[PDB]
Amino acid sequence: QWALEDFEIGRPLGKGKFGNVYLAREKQRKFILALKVLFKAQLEKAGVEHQLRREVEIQSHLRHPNILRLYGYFHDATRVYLILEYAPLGTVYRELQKLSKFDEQRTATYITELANALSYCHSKRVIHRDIKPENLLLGSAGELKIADGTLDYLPPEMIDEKVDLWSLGVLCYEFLVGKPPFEANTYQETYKRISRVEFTFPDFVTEGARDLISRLLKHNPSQRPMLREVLEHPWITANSS
Ligand SMILES: Nc1ncnc2c1ncn2[C@@H]1O[C@H](COP(=O)(O)OP(=O)(O)O)[C@@H](O)[C@H]1O
Ligand SMILES: Nc1ncnc2c1ncn2[C@@H]1O[C@H](COP(=O)(O)OP(=O)(O)O)[C@@H](O)[C@H]1O
Ligand SMILES: Nc1ncnc2c1ncn2[C@@H]1O[C@H](COP(=O)(O)OP(=O)(O)O)[C@@H](O)[C@H]1O
Repeated sequence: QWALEDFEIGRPLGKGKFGNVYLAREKQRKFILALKVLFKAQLEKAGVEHQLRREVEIQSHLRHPNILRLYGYFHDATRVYLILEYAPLGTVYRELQKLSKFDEQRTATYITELANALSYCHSKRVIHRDIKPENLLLGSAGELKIADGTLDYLPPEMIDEKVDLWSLGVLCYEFLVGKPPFEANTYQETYKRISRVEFTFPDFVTEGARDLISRLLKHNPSQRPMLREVLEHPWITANSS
């Protein structure tokens, strides 16, 4: 029976495409959470109010340490309110900006956590479209949380479960190098690069990391690893917390 007056609103955690995210405490049970406020005008505009109900339904029923929890939601005439797990350390994206690249241990760890979340998702017949750093939040103890321009993160085949592994390979590269592997001056250039799987490695990328990324960034989906092969990859196990 949720309503706005059920919450004490605190400082804005960030602005999104369709509204603001606020720190908020539930007066009743005194839960801490992130109150995400979406404007229906702006959702109807972008034509996203459809996909929103869907995405909300699915995300309600995921329970996993590395997937951001959606506790509830509600609305009024003008806006939709999403009651979200509060992630106190911000986005992986902004952490990539603060730091410039991630070290191997940090990178291996995120990928591990990412692969578990996706393994869990696959076990529920749920598939992501793209996992970008902006879509990843960090928990109180630095744990990764999937929250869910865009070109950069799309597989050649979108331009099957196997999409989520191209995603891992894009992220793994971005984490280590500081830029996405297919980054180019225009849309058309980026389209070609992704389409032909054209990436190169800077010298500091070690042999193990190159091997994993290369296995993940395979143009043809059937040749991409199983999530389990990622988890057990020698470079992963060598560097993951
Ligand atoms: N659960 C959360 N915990 C902490 N901060 C959040 C949470 N959700 C969103 N934010 C903050 O709000 C910012 C933008 O919100 P969001 O609406 O998710 O962006 P978009 O809709 O553009 O993907 C994020 O960069 C993040 O800092
Ligand atoms: N940290 C939290 N902040 C806000 N709401 C929460 C929090 N933890 C749980 N809830 C709320 O409590 C309800 C159920 O409690 P929860 O522990 O998430 O479920 P369960 O006990 O079944 O695992 C949810 O509908 C959600 O709204
Ligand atoms: N009363 C409160 N007001 C504002 N923020 C709070 C409050 N209580 C806890 N927090 C913050 O919410 C986050 C999660 O709280 P909690 O789960 O108790 O911390 P942790 O998970 O680190 O033990 C932490 O960043 C914490 O500092």
